[PDB]
Amino acid sequence: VYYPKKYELYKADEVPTEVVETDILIIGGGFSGCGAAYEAAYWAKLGGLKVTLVEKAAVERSGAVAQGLSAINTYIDLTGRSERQNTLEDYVRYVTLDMMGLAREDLVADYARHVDGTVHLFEKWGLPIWKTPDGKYVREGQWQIMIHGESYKPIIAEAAKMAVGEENIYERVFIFELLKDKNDPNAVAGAVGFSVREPKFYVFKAKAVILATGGATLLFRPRSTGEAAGRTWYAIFDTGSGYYMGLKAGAMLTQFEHRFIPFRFKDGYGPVGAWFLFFKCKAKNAYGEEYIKTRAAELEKYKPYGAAQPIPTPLRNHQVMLEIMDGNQPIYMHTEEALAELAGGDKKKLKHIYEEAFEDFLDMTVSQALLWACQNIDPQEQPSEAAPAEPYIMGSHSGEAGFWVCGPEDLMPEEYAKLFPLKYNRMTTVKGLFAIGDCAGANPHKFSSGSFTEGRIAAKAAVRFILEQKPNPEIDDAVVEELKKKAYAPMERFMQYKDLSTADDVNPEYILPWQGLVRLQKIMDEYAAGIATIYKTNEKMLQRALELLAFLKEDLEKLAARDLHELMRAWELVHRVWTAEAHVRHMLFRKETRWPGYYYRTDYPELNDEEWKCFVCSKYDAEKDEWTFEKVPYVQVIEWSF
Amino acid sequence: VYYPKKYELYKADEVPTEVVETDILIIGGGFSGCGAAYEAAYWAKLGGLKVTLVEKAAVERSGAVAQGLSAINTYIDLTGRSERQNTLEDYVRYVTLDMMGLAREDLVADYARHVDGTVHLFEKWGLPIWKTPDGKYVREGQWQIMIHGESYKPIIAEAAKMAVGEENIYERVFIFELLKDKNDPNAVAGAVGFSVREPKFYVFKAKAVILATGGATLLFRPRSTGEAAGRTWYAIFDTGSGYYMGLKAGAMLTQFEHRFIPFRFKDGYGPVGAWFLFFKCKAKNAYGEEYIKTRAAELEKYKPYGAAQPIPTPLRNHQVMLEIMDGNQPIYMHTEEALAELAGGDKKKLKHIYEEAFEDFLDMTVSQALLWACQNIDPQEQPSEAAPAEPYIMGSHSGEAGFWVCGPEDLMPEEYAKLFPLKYNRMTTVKGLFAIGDCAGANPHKFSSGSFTEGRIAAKAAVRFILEQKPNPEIDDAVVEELKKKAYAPMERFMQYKDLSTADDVNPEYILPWQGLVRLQKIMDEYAAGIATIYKTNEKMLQRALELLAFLKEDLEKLAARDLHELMRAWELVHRVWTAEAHVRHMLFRKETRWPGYYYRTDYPELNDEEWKCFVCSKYDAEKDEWTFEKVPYVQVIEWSF
Amino acid sequence: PSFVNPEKCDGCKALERTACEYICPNDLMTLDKEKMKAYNREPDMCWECYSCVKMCPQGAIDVRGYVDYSPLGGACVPMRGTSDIMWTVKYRNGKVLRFKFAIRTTPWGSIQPFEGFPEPTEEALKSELLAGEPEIIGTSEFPQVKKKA
Amino acid sequence: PSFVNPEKCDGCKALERTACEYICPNDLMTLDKEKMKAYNREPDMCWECYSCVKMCPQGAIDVRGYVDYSPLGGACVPMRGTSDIMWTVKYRNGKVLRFKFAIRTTPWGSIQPFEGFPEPTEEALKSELLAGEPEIIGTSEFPQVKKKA
Ligand SMILES: Cc1cc2nc3c(=O)[nH]c(=O)nc-3n(C[C@H](O)[C@H](O)[C@H](O)COP(=O)(O)OP(=O)(O)OC[C@H]3O[C@@H](n4cnc5c(N)ncnc54)[C@H](O)[C@@H]3O)c2cc1C
Ligand SMILES: Cc1cc2nc3c(=O)[nH]c(=O)nc-3n(C[C@H](O)[C@H](O)[C@H](O)COP(=O)(O)OP(=O)(O)OC[C@H]3O[C@@H](n4cnc5c(N)ncnc54)[C@H](O)[C@@H]3O)c2cc1C
Ligand SMILES: Nc1ncnc2c1ncn2[C@@H]1O[C@H](COP(=O)(O)OS(=O)(=O)O)[C@@H](O)[C@H]1O
Ligand SMILES: Nc1ncnc2c1ncn2[C@@H]1O[C@H](COP(=O)(O)OS(=O)(=O)O)[C@@H](O)[C@H]1O
Ligand code: SF4
Ligand code: SF4
Ligand code: SF4
Ligand code: SF4
Repeated sequence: VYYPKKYELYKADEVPTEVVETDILIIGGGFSGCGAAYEAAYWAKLGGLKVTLVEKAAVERSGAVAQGLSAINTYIDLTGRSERQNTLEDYVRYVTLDMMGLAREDLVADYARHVDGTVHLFEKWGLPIWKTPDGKYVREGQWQIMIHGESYKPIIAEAAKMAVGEENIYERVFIFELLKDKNDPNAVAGAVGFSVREPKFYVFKAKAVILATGGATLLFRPRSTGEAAGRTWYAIFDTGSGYYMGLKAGAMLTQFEHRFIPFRFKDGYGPVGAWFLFFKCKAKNAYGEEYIKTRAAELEKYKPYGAAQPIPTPLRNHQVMLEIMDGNQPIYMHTEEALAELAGGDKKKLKHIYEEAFEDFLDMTVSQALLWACQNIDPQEQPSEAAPAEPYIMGSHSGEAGFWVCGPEDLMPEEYAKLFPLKYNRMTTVKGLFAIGDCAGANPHKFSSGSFTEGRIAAKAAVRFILEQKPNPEIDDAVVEELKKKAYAPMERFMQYKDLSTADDVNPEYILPWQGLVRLQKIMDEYAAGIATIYKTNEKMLQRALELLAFLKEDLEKLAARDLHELMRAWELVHRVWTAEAHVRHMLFRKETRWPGYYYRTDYPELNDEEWKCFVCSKYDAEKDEWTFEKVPYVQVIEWSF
Repeated sequence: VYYPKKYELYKADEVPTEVVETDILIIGGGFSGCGAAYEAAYWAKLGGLKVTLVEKAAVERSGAVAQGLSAINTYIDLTGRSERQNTLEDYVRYVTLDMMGLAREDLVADYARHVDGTVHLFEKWGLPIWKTPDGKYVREGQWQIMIHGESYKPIIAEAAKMAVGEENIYERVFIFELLKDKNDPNAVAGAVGFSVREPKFYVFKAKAVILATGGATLLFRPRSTGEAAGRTWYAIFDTGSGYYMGLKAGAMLTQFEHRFIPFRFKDGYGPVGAWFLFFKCKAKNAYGEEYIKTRAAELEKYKPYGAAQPIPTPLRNHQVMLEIMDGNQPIYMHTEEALAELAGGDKKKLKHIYEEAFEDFLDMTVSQALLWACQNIDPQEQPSEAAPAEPYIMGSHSGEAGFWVCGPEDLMPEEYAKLFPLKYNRMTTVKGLFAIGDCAGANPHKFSSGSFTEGRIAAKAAVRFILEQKPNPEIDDAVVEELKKKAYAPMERFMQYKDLSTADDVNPEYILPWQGLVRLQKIMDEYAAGIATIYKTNEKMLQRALELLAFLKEDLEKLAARDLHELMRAWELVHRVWTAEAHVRHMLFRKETRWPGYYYRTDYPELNDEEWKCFVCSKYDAEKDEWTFEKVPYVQVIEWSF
Repeated sequence: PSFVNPEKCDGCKALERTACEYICPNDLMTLDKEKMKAYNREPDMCWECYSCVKMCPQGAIDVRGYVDYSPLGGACVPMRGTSDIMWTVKYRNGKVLRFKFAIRTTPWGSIQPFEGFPEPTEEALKSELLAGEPEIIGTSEFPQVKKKA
Repeated sequence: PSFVNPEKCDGCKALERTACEYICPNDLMTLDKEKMKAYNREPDMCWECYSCVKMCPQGAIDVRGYVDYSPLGGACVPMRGTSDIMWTVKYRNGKVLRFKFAIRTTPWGSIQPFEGFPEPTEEALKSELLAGEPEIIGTSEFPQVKKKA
């Protein structure tokens, strides 16, 4: 709910337009975006190309890494700088298995061979990495390393700023729509946005556009609906902006049905990775049973995935879900037994791991430490409750939802190149439009290091694309004016109908962003496998979801906004609704349950490798208002065995 | 969420106290309350007794019957005025079986032998009852008759007003605590409250007090959490005030674990009684399966409850839950097939029943008609979705939670009289304190007519009590002063700590009413068998609920209020919190699952007639702050067999 | 929830009391002394019972379905008389339905609470009979119920 | 959610920018020109990331756990320096914990993005190599991956 102190209304025609011409436009200054800005700046010199980074907030702390992070979840270690060395083949296998068999290995192997370089630079830049007395990076699990990352984003933000120059970074500018080439229907030409600090409409003309807006949160109703509606596990700052503008532009999406349900400390959603992998904490149900043991057998039906190591995340979630359905909650993270076991009676040793335990939280999810403080929970004395949160849609973490993108020429198989007019690394099916981080699908487990890295990859490809294809996109001025009118329409609608009611938020001719959001969340929660149905859905529910989303979409044309802040909220809602529809259509399309633990199709309860071991890709045609789906069979690109 | 327009703050010492002396005090002017006022006025003449009615809102529309009602759910018909005559023994059997074997039959038979007289008076006073061409009251089901009841409450309000006199009715006065006899720890002496329209503290001194505050809603998080958090199926106006004040005084509660989960049209929660019983509507899952039939086998284990006709309400719910757990939603009410079948091809007949269908909604839950209109649902063309709502605590409807009350001398068995110091009809275990309507437990299915009737019964008993025992309780001025200070404490706390933050609703030293309610709702939803777990719970979850409720109870001492409206909301929260604790403790005490469909104890999943065919009664001792429970074996009082 | 139309509202300045503020069972309707126009002070606590709409200057108050599940466009408008109530239901798609139901068969304020009832007596006070019984029940004798042997 | 302390807040004296309003990743912190004091304009959209708290004149901003699940009394207070950050965690029961973690091993604003990197070349633009590779990867050559036979 939002109650502005005072109005801040502007009519489209009263708003000044600022035109910005550049060559490479990066939308989103988070980790993937900064990675693109950094790398783009390096190669751009080859042609004196102008690189521009636009961010809706402030790059110093914007995005998922606002609080910092406690570890770098992706570090292969090909030389032995850490406590454990790994191979690229083992990493690719690990990711494909975690995805229950579906991952674009050309994309995963590609960021995996580059990721370590990025991490080494981060350290060179000042990021403090936990080290053993011997000087080795401290491993959390097999693929992660611990870090003192409270200033993780600020550091990366500095690198990007030093790379592209502050004069090429536009902050507090919300991008709401992409612009296409007047000359070509399947080529990008820039984007439009508006300031959230003053009345100013922006028109960015560019030769290449890179989507780095992060994923989408708040599409589903959370387990806390009051103030805590803001405590989303994933970045509440990311609202599927990239998904919206790209799909509207006609860029194809892939695996959009693959949402991620995080199992985390209950309510605060503090991290469990360090607790599970580093502190060796056990999770047990209300009766003291370690369910990863008692529920092992149930994974036998998921051969061979059910035998991988580690066990696929969705399957671990599935075991949790079974406990929940049987009514064996609360589920506890026995931190008290983990700390005692690790300290072995040594009080000084206990103090040390106790500090590491709190840092794990204070370095990235302070709310969890605050939760323990408010509830008087001392981790060395009592366990903490854990629970799965509502669904989130993203492609950098454990979820692989995002745009179908092209891979490197040396790894991408012919099978995966068919839908791309131009073969450039990380480019979407729309020419000149790239997608990175959460915006790029089918290659998850990128996390901080991997997302920054994927940004670098697309950045170089964008420079190469510009110098090789030499595009000269022209924006349609008629479309631009239409979008400018749409941009502030919510404010004009408010002024035009607020007199119908003595209460600004109870009007028959419009809905405010928070009202439309509450509605979206309820629809998704009740019909799209949200927490309400313990992540279960079926054809009929999904079909009803589409009917309700259709009503909501029509009502978006009657959205209102009382100030610039709420105008941004209005467009973030619009982005979420379309993202939600795509998610529903994708879940409806795939007739199987490949990721139990993430969602269940009760009408198609089994995993089907005979007919569904394929990526589901879709395209939305704005002109025809039609969604088309296609199945791309998975092919093993890298050598590895179960 | 609440955002006051402007402050309305007062300090206890600056608020004038108005003392009101009376003989019989009725707290709450709803259906049971008006029934008591009506009957009290009649018998009071015998001793020139003064009767006072206090209502927090306006009697004309206050309570559950604010919108009107579409039927009178309890009309036995012992002479044939309706389409179907019934016997009192058959009714008592019906209620006991619906309660899965547990009901105070002396209490049920008692209101049942009186109820028809109340209904006849209702018609005589102007209530239009549907009639057949032959002049018989139109039967909905076996026990209900259809009425044109849009003005049901205004009519009953007029009757009560004409009886007791307007000068004896205090509206817009919120009672928040009872007063006990200075010189007797188990006798009532009055009550305290405050105006919600002006700064005025009320002290009611009385010889007999009748709790008629209605039940409790909003203890659990609803299926809608934004504006629709206001769309509770049961009266959002009733917040367990009677439960709170009575239990604090030491009056024993009974069957407080027996909540009611209404299965209703989804979201709007429109009625299904007429649709099921009158229109012969069928409920089917997403695959056209009529679950009452497909899930019949699952009811065979309950003996003889599962073979009863009609099937007990909780069991009908249980069949619905199995479908929900299996993920076979949406569940549909096929109004389209029901209307077509009843019309039999007769277009004029169709139009007639179509108008009847809409009246069923417009006379009692307009929101459902509005929902259909907003969603373009035409009942003659498409079915509507149905779903069970969150739990509500009340004793007049299908739930029997409330105070353990004494029955009539001619029906109450010795087994049920042991806990009452004085044997007066509807008197609680606290001398001089009566409970009616939602406030009287163990005798459900009263509804409108039955609640009004129970009020009449307690009213006559209250006069008999006063004339026979000649009570003369003395209030404790010291306690009155302490309570007056507590009454306005929230306002004072707000003034005292508001300066710690630049935002009124974000303060570290206090919580506002809506903030404490959100917290209560989440606790109950997640741990006390709310919708979050499909109404399932266990000992561990319930114990955790008590721990969280303890934190909240302690925080109630730091409640803040910005105006009179919010001060009332603050006490309404206080009332709900204690009601919730009582509910949790009761569910924790009963080690069985007697009402699957209402709630499931996964740790004690079976119904136990060997050791749990008893009423669970508890007492809270404010002085010791201790709860004590005891089992009172059920005894069949009325002659009937399965 | 309910909302007030600025054009129709007049703050009941020509009446002895404010209808909406007076009738609301949840104390939501109040007056903004400034505009002298009413407003719903806490819409998420509105039961959409229509009491305010019914007891107000016919077109001043209306209801806009809760945003959680209500698409825009729907409306239910009542016209409450003395013996009947008129309803118009307007669908989002433009469909318009009209209904009329009775609400009372006697003149308002005409109730004589104990009409025909004999005076109460101390002897009667000790029985199970309520005012008007047993005849108001429809039987010459107080209804009997068989107790289990 | 975050909240500003009136007593300590000074609406950002004469500095060039409002720290809190500048740093919030969700555009929540803003100024009330009247009081000249900042406030969180939409607390239910606060992620409790503590960015505002860390970047303001110490003590001017604190966080009060979401009411949905937070009993009153808890607090986490950061003191962010240049090489490390200090934290004080106060429990509802009075317990007080103190921690200090490193946050950066180099001076702020000292990053040289392409330090030691050779200049880019049109030729290198056509390979898979990113800036600084394969050297920065630490391997003897660009990492090779076995393709599926
Ligand atoms: C609570 C939490 C814990 C995590 N823990 C770990 C960990 O320990 N280790 C690890 O390696 N990884 C971790 N990650 C993962 C990691 O942070 C991501 O993988 C990574 O940040 C994704 O980068 P992004 O570029 O795709 O998204 P982000 O970094 O979120 O960036 C997106 C940017 O786009 C902006 N933006 C959005 N929409 C628009 C628009 N319309 N116009 C302009 N700008 C816009 C945002 O404001 C933000 O600056 C975690 C994430 C969260 C949320
Ligand atoms: C949507 C809905 C549909 C229903 N449909 C039917 C039907 O078709 N037929 C039928 O017969 N029955 C029906 N009932 C049931 C029926 O309305 C009840 O059984 C009956 O109203 C209960 O009466 P009560 O006296 O216990 O509670 P109510 O009638 O609710 O009265 C409680 C009173 O106490 C007041 N109050 C509360 N707290 C305080 C306080 N602290 N101080 C002062 N006053 C206070 C309230 O403002 C209200 O005036 C329905 C109920 C609801 C909510
Ligand atoms: N039980 C587990 N077994 C194996 N890996 C786990 C387990 N829990 C977490 N992980 C891994 O540890 C990382 C996740 O850490 P978390 O603390 O849970 O939160 S995250 O925000 O950093 O993703 C990922 O690399 C994930 O694969
Ligand atoms: N399926 C059913 N079988 C038997 N009785 C039912 C059934 N459904 C509803 N009832 C009864 O009809 C009445 C309830 O009506 P509803 O329309 O569901 O809502 S209520 O608000 O009036 O209680 C009660 O008498 C209840 O016992
Ligand atoms: S709504 Fe109607 S009753 Fe209320 S103040 Fe306005 S005119 Fe008067
Ligand atoms: S509809 Fe009912 S609850 Fe809402 S304001 Fe009007 S009278 Fe109050
Ligand atoms: S919060 Fe701190 S930074 Fe913001 S205006 Fe107040 S003093 Fe300045
Ligand atoms: S804690 Fe973070 S999300 Fe909340 S107001 Fe501060 S900076 Fe913004």
